Amino acid sequence: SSIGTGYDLSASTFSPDGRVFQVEYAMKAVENSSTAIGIRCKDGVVFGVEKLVLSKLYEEGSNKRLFNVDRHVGMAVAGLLADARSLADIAREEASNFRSNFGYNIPLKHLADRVAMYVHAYTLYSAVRPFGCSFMLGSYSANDGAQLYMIDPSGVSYGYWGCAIGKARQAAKTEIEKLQMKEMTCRDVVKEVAKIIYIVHDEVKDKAFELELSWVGELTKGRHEIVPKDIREEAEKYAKESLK
Amino acid sequence: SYDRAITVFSPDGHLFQVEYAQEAVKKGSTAVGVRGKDIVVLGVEKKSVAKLQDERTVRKICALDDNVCMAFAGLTADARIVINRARVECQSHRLTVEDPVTVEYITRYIASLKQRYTQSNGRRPFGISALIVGFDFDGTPRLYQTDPSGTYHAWKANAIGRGAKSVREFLEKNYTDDAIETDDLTIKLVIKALLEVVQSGGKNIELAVMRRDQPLKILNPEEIEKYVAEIEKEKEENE
Amino acid sequence: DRGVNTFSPEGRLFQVEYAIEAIKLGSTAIGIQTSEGVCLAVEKRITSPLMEPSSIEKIVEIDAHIGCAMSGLIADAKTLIDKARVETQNHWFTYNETMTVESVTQAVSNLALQFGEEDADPGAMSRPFGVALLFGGVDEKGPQLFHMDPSGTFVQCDARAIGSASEGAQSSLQEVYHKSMTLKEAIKSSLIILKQVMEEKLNATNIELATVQPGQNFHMFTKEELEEVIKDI
Amino acid sequence: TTIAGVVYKDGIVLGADTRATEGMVVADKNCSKIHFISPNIYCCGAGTAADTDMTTQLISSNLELHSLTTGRLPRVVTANRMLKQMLFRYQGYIGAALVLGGVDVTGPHLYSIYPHGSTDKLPYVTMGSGSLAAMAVFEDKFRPDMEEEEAKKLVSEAIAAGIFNDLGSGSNIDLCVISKSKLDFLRPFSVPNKKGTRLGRYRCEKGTTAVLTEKVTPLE
Amino acid sequence: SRGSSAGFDRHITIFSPEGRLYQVEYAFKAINQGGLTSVAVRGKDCAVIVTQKKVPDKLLDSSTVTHLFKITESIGCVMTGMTADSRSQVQRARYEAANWKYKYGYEIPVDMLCKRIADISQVYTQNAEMRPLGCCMILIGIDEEQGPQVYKCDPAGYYCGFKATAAGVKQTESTSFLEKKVKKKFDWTFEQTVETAITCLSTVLSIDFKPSEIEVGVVTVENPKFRILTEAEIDAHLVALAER
Amino acid sequence: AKRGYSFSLTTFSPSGKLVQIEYALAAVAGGAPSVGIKAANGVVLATEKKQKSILYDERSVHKVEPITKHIGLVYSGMGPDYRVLVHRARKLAQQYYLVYQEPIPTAQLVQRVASVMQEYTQSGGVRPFGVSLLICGWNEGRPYLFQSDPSGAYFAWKATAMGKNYVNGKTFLEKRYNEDLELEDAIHTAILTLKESFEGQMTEDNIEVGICNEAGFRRLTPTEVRDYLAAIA
Amino acid sequence: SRRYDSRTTIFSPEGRLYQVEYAMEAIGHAGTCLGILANDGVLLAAERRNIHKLLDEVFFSEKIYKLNEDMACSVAGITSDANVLTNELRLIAQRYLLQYQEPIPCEQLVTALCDIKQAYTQFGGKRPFGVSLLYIGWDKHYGFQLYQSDPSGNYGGWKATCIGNNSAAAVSMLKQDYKEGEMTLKSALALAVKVLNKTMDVSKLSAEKVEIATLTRESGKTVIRVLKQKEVEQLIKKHEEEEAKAER
Amino acid sequence: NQYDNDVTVWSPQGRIHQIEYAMEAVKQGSATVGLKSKTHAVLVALKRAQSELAAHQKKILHVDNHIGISIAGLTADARLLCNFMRQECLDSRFVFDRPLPVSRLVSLIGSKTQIPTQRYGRRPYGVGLLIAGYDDMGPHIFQTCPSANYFDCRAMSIGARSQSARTYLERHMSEFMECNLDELVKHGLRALRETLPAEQDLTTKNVSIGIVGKDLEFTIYDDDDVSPFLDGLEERPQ
Repeated sequence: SSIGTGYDLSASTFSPDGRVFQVEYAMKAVENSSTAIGIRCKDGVVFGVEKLVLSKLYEEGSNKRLFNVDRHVGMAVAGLLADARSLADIAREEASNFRSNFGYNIPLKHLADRVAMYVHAYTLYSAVRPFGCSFMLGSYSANDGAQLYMIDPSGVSYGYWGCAIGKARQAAKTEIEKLQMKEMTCRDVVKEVAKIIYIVHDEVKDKAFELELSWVGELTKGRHEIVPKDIREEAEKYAKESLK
Repeated sequence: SYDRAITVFSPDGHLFQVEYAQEAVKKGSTAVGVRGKDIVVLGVEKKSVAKLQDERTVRKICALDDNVCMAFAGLTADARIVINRARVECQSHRLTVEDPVTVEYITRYIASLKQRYTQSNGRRPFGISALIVGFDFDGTPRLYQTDPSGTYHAWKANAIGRGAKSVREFLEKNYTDDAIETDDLTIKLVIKALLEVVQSGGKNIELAVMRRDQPLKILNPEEIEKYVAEIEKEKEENE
Repeated sequence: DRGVNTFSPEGRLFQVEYAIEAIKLGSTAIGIQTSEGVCLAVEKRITSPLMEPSSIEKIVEIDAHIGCAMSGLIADAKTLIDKARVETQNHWFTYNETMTVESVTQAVSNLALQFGEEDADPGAMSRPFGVALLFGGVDEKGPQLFHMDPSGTFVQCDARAIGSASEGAQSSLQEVYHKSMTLKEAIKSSLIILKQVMEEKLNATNIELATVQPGQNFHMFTKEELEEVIKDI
Repeated sequence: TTIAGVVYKDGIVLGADTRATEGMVVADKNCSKIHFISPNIYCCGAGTAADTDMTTQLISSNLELHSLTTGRLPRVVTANRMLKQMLFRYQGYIGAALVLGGVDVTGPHLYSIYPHGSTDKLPYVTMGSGSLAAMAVFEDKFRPDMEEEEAKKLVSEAIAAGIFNDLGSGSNIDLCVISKSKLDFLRPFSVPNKKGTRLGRYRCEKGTTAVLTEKVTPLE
Repeated sequence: SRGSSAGFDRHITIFSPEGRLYQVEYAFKAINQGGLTSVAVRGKDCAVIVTQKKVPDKLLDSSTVTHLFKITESIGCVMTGMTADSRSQVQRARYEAANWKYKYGYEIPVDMLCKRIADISQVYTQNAEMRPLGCCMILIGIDEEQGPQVYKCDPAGYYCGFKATAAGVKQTESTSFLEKKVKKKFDWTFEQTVETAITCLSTVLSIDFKPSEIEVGVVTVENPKFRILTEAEIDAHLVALAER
Repeated sequence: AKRGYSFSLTTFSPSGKLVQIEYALAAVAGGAPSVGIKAANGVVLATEKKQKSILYDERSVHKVEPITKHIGLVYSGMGPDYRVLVHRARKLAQQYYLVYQEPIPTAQLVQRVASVMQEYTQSGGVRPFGVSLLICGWNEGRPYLFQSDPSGAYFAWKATAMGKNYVNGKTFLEKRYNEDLELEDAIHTAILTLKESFEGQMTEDNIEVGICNEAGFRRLTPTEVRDYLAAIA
Repeated sequence: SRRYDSRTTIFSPEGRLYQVEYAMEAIGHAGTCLGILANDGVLLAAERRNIHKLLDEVFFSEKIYKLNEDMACSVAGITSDANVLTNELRLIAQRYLLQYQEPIPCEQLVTALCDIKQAYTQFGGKRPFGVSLLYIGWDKHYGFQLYQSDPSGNYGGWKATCIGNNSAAAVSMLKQDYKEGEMTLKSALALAVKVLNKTMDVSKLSAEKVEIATLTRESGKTVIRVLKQKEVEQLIKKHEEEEAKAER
Repeated sequence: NQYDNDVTVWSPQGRIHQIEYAMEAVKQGSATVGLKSKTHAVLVALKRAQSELAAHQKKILHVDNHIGISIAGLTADARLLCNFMRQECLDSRFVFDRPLPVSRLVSLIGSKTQIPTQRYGRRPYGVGLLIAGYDDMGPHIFQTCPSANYFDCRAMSIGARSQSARTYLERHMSEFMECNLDELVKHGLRALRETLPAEQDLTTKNVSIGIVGKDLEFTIYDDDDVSPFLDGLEERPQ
């Protein structure tokens, strides 16, 4: 599955076997970046992204891979952070235009569909290249409940109970299979999300990482918020103790 | 709209599209013009007309204004565009400035027109050189020449086209105060220069004269052969 | 074949680097900044004695207080000088004052990397300007000299040489120039170095000299007053 | 101008006069006001005469483009929506008062389109200058589910009422009967008005007019 | 020559020496990249759609993963191929269906909806700027004058009416299965058309699948509204098959 | 976001042939056979409507398409490209009727359709059509028949054949076609020319035929095709 | 985008345009077309390439196009690109008639189209028109005229010229027989048949294979007519008997 | 080999070479050091000269009263982004009257630089910037690359031989927070000195300092204004 001369240069060009390699190489860009997880619970969604520390000089909180699309919508990104921020701005504007026209908070199933259409629009032309990043969306409300969606460089959106994207997406998904996220409360999920990243993290290939987590459920009244210093370190303590 | 870069720089530091346009002007017919005391005269060589063609349409000498005329070399399709664009500018100058257009101003416009086409997207360079001839309001004779790149220079005597180097070296040895003494001797200097490259001239030569008060005068083959008979008469006397 | 805005593995644009190579084929120009003025010297380089030497102008005035010397492709330079002349008059119309030498140079430096194929106007630039410029003038800060190249990197210079023999002339300027020299010495030194780098011998109808001083406006040296400093060979 | 339409048991009968006036002077004595839209839908016209013709012909052109792509008979609602949206965009500057009537797969449908872009679906509608005189006949004699000949008599009396009582209307009565299988385009249904023939002719004698210059040009 | 190439006939949508469009031919192979098969069968009373519903892991939300789409209340379709391109063609189909009812008054027929999508996909075939969509749409719905209608559009731009159709990897094998059923005279009722559709996907692929492994959508004369059967009704048809 | 190519894809070869047009003419040659015959009393157009699967609905999509009340079209080659040419021919016919209030002449419509086909051989970023068209019509009490190819050229024919084995069709046509044939006789000789290159029995669904006369252009119903097909009349 | 670009408006190392010269090769394959000037009139003569048994023949001409009341042209090259150029020539002629209220001079109409053809060769990135055009007409300034057009936008006023297949051999044959300022329309038609018969692939010459149109000023009005087959048959037979009279 | 011509073309490894080549432009320009404390943010930059007769290049540019930058790479691309940063700061003062926060402005650069990296025929901005700013949250040091990705850092140095400066800042990173204004700058020059070889040290002509914070607005020190900072230097550690 490798073509050298032609077929893989333009996003508007099909290969002899019927594949678009320019999208596939953008999917290889997200494979080289660190793992980003997100598990849907009974009363919300919990995100967890490992941030590889390139230099010790950078401030804690820099290169954030957790974004606020809407006041109720969260965004966990993986891949090239340059394209991740641009898709965040488009997602923010899509949520802004919905409230301006109809007057209520945008449903996640509609928001994930509208952004994925914008992602897809960059995979058919030679003038533009596909986004080299994959991202996740999560929200909680009274009527819709807990919802989680994932969108890849191609422009495909699906619902998830627990998804992972990055370096070891296969190794992370095997850890979520053991969990009972259908019955578990999101307070217990933060405790379990933290320990998966520590197991997945390759500390002999990579140096050191910084843990980043996010709330979005009934605990935070529907609003997507960042995990407080008290709860994050309490889940981080369990992550190190369960490793032994 | 077509926005591809046509003229681009090269590893050595040359603009090939400009250089190839300079190869197109060399392949064209020869054109020589000299500056005299009272009259400025330009002439074209290698007409190579099949004699079965009307020689009124293929005239390379074109008057831009009442006091400005030009002769070209190379791609005749490209020059016809430039001539017409320059002819509009002569009238456009009059609408903004009530004074008639000078030789130096019209040459600067043609050069800048050629320069913009060597830098704009989708456009190719003009493959022509123009010999701009005329008189100023003071009455001082002028001779200018342009090139595909867009550079203009004033000359006393210059040639462009095929065998341009051969006529230039001839003019470097011939152009003196005695050569441009009278009005007839200025015209005789052109024909003597034309016969150096052209294969047995007489009918293959077309030249126009203009005075500092009188309009452009296109001389007929009956008048040219009068000088041809005179030049060869003095050429016979030496041997 | 590649695009015009393509980066090299080295870390620079191709079209810009080739435009620097285009200057090395052009004629040489020497500019010296003095405490009592700025002088500009350039060779005309006459190909044939039939061509008029007065027609070849490589030093032109932008304003009454700023002169400019050009090297490389003359055709492309006249577009930059014309744009610089408008900018000085646009500033005069709006602010009722003459621009500083640094500001005029900065205005031309803005048209450096404004070339491209896509996402551009129908009549936009496709290639960089292969011209090296020497902006010499006097403002409220005093006599100043600036150097500009196709990349758009402009800097103040005490003595700068640009053209064919740029390396040979610059080394000669390094051993002669000092801070407290006179304008007459600046014109003298520039001419001795100019004849060393030339292929054809120095003559009155072969060179261009222009001086901008705090006393008077932009001055172009005529054939008569040129021979006054040529007699001191 | 007096135009009217009716809906009976089988189809639709459309009525129109033939008087066209320039100000207060009759320009045309015999003018067609029932216009072709499709082989099943016809439309009466009122208001600005130049606007009536070009608005009709454009929709008739678009529906022929529409019917050939679909491969089936065009609907009356399609003709209505095309006239409604196009007249609304011009904010009533195109003075076109229309009575749309045609037989569809669904059945008979009658519409009245105003120049501003408002449509009304009714069993009977009247438009034009003599619309008030024509409606008075309908509001007195109309009954649901009529026979073809009974419906033809009602519209003809309605148009005639606008002919004699209104100065803007006159001359012949035109009727267009459209059903599920039959289409009757009776151009001169009734001619109530007749010119009193010239009993005393004033024919000019040959050579009574003075001529100054004469030129004759032969033809092939 | 039979298989000759000259210039860029395999990179952009231009003619080959024989007169074949390679980029268009590669788009049909992009349909088979999904690894799914769709079967459509038309009866005298109903139009039936049946497609594989592959759920590789428990992490995915099963309800979100669907190839059945609703365009109008009376018109539905199924998508086969690239899911990113599939959703883009559905959103366009929903636009053309709504625009028809606004401009022309009456509801769009299935015949005209498929023709419109085929004309849009033709632009991709003639223009070199963009690649054709690597997806296939099979539309179902009842025309209020003619009856049940089944239509299918190609990435090439070919559209046609059908008595029975198939799309995907097992397309050419399943089309042969429908031919044997059509040749023999059958009384095509609601239960007859559904069971023929399910057995076709069950004999070619050889699985004998569960109710959660397939998705069925029908449009009947009494109920012209597009309806998805779901796991509750699909299982009822499956247990009735293992009888004769 | 998209832009669009401005350069032509169809260009001249060193030999002097347009490469993309000749390949488009190769595309039409590998299509279903289509015949058209003028009879001085009417026009007849017949094409191969092979479905080769049975599963397809034969009455759904038509190859013979009407443009107006008196003009129709029959093609060979690619289906999708033909459909766009139909809509364009239908729109150009209506644009003439809105201006001149007269049914468009057949000779005039072909000129307008071929002009569109000429564009796609010269316009930016587009390939030519892989379709050759047979246009029929009736105006001024005279029947008409034309042929328009990918290049944009149009020819007037009495009787011609397209698709696969067009060389065998025309040679059979010049052997059978005669001037002053009746409309009913024209259909018989048109349905026989299609049998020359067919194979696998003719049924009312296997071919499609349309007629044009003083009454206007209309497609013949499968019931009418059935009678003209059962060996005898 | 630049990878798929053919680059049509670009100079070559030798200082020539490739796409124009390749379009010149396209015209050399087309039918033989010649036009010659006479004292009392002017005519065009073209080789009809559309020759088949089942061709309908509806139009007045195949390659001869009427542009103005006093002007007509002929075509050599691609027929499709010619239909666009001839239509443009009809528009320019009418724009001049609307503006000045007098017929457009012959030289002005030729230069107008050649400006458009020059534009395609300089900017746009599109293929040039592979059509050579021969114009015949009359104006009140110079009289009867003949012009030749090139894909590059190059024009020339001729007295006797040929373009198309065997153009180089035909122009030398026209150089042999033509007499300057003495040729009448009667002797011109005999000369045109003489050249067409010799410089042709299929000789013998028939009426269907050739097309001749004449332009003559009569009674203060320009008359443009295409000669019918019976009129052409007589001109061929007059040269055919000259072939038999040569052997004596 | 063939994927290194356009930004739109992806590498089989999952990379864009044209962005990577644009990053090489930053490494070729001279090094500059940017560090912050609790009240101040200082930019120390090294100047280059093509010849000894020519003056030294400008390295620190004005943006606003509270925001300043130090560039590394292409000069024309530096001024083009600087004009954008100046315009966005002017728009905020025109509309909201309040000075635009540093975190907002850096996000605007990450939005503008992302556009050309995705379109055909467009190039990334070949210049790296170190942004010093002070708002109602404290001092800020921001790093921007040719790629739209930006960094919020405590101390950073980018340019030629800037790795030696990067090692010094990492060992003294905990010291910066409680540093005096005079001491904070001295840490900046000592980092900039590590980039240069043991043959030469810092002088008044090639050192530029830009200081912004609570005490004063953004000010650039050049020749005679830089000498109070240079005096009292710790001797060269080879």
